[PDB]
Formats: sequence, structure tokens, C-alpha cells
Amino acid sequence: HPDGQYLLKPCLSHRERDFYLHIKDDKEWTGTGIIPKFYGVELHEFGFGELEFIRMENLMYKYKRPFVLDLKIGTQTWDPETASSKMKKRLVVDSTSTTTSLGVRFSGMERNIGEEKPILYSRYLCTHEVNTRDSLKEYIKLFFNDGKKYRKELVPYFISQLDKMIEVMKKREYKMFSSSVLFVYDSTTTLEDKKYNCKMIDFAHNWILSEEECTVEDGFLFGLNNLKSILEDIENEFKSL
Repeated sequence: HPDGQYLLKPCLSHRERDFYLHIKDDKEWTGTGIIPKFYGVELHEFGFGELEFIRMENLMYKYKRPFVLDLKIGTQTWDPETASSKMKKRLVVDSTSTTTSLGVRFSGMERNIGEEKPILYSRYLCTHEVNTRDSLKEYIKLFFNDGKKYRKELVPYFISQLDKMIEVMKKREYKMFSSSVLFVYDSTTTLEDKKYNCKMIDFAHNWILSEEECTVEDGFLFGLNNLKSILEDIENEFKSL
């Protein structure tokens, strides 16, 4: 993980660029803190011309011991622009993971428990080892295990973030395919340090419904509520701890 305050990601399409430029201003997205702060689209040398890069905050700036969990949200991760040659793999991963059943699946995790290097949990565990609600819930509990203790004081923050995501997406302004909800914290944090975060990311396949049409359904809201419901169960199960 690069340590700079800002990170730069290339623009793969203008579908992604256009989303960030459209909600950059919006108080309901930026003021509510459910997306990473976006600083602009800048140009950088590529060959004999230039390429567009998204500048965004480094959510893990100055994180001493990073914990990261990436969950894909939605009942499908393909959309109308998905190439047909890609579709078998999308269908397989979607159905053998929890994506079609819950609208949320495991996408990768990293834990730093004082023993370098950080323990990496492959995204590809989602089709076997993390392929049910219960195993998903347990892998999220593991995210909250720093190795010394379960960080139960952080869970209400994450639920609060989900509530804010639900409220915004209930508006049904967009459809979003293959987006993630990103969980991070620095295990050396206190509550007061506020070195923890939950943000929606990955907007390359977002659709602005008032500006273009997208017939297929994302199952995004369905996914959020199930994610929310998992975190509440975790909250309850952490009470006797």
C-alpha cells in the first residue's frame, strides 16, 4: 500500500470518470461521507499524449497496522456492457458465491497482527470457503479481530455507514454493478483517532438512470440490507464477549 496522502488511478472509461465528476459536488454523497473524497481528474503522460487519472484520498494514510475488507455488492456483477466472452466467469462466480443469494460477497481481506507480512485472504475464497451467510459473517468477525481482541466498539460506526448508503441508494438515482463496500481500520486506533472507514468504491460500471437506461437490476439495496443484517448479528454476538 502506497503511503502518500493521495492516490492516482487511471480512468478505464468515461463511465467511471463521469460518475465521480457528477457526485463530487453533491452534499448527499460527499457531505455524508459514504464515498472517498475525489480531488479531480488529472492528465498524465502516456506515449505521445496524455491519460486521465482519478485523484482520490488515501483512506489508509498514516495507518500503522491496516485491516482491509472488500465486499462486492449486488445480486449480479455483470451489466449490459459486459463482453459475452467474460459472461461464463461472472455467472459462475456470482452463483457459487453468496452474490445471487445475499447481494453481497467476500472480495479479499488483509489483516496486520504484528507479524510481517500481512495475512492476505484471497478474493477467490468466496466460491468455497466463504460461500454462505454464516461463513461470510465469520470472515467479517475475523476482520474485527486484531488478534488481541475483537474490536466491537467499531461495529456501530460500520452499521451507521451502511445506513447512510441505504438511504442514498434508496433514491434509485443509479444502478451500480461490481461496486464494493470497503471496510478499513488501523488497529492502533482509538475511537477518538478515527482511523477507521467504510466507503463505497469501484464506480466503473455505474449507470445514471435519468440520463441513460439500464434494464437489468443490480440488487444493490438488497445487498446493503443483508450486509447491514450481518453486522447487527455480529453486534449482538459480540455483546457476550
